[PDB]
Amino acid sequence: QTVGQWLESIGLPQYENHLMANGFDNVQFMGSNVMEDQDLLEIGILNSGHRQRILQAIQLLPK
Repeated sequence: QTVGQWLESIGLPQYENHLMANGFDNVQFMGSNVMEDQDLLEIGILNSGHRQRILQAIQLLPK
């Protein structure tokens, strides 16, 4: 689906708008295209735990 449940799945809401704000969409494509810490920062993901979770979140998305 669209970016949301993915964030909710990792239990990290409020990152959807963030992704959108960063023009980030298609978590899959992202998880299959963009994998980096800075990117988490790009979207404004501060909390490293969240960043790590998001990093793991994209990793969770099939390659």
